[PDB]
Order: sequence, then structure tokens, then C-alpha cells
Amino acid sequence: PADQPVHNYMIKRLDRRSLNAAFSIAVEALGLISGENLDGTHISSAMRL
Amino acid sequence: PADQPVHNYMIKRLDRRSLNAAFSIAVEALGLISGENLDGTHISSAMRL
Repeated sequence: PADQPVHNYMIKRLDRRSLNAAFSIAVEALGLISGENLDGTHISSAMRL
Repeated sequence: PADQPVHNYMIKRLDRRSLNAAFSIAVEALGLISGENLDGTHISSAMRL
């Protein structure tokens, strides 16, 4: 006896991943970039840069 | 010689062969196909397609 055509159904699922990357800031840069330690001193501008 | 064996016409006879296939269809299909188990709702006119 012959064979009827066959049909197939299949589901598949994802996988979960991430990518981590740390990035730090010193205690003094937090002052300089913020804007508290800057004042009318040409040195402070250089350190800000 | 003037005899019988002058045959140079061996015979070739046909043989019959065939092919088959199976094409089953479900019971709920032809119901909608022939419009027998059908109603005016948008749903039954979608399953028919």
C-alpha cells in the first residue's frame, strides 16, 4: 500500500545570555567632571580637561 | 537448403506496469469544502480557506 504525504510541525525555544562590562571612575574625577572643585584657577581648567 | 529454418524475426511482447499513490483527506475538511457544515460567521469562512 502506497504512502500518503506526511506533514511535520516543530517548535524550538530561545536561550538567554548577557554581556557584562565594568567601568570605573576615581574619587577625584567625580569632583572635577561634576563641577564643584573648579574655580577661577587656570590649573583647575587643565585638570578638568 | 530448401528447408524451414529461415527465421530472423524473433518476437517482442509488451508488459504492463502501473503506479499508485494515496491522497487521504480528513472528514472535517470536505464538510467545509462542500459548505455543508458551514455558517455565515467570519470564523467558518476563514477555516474554509
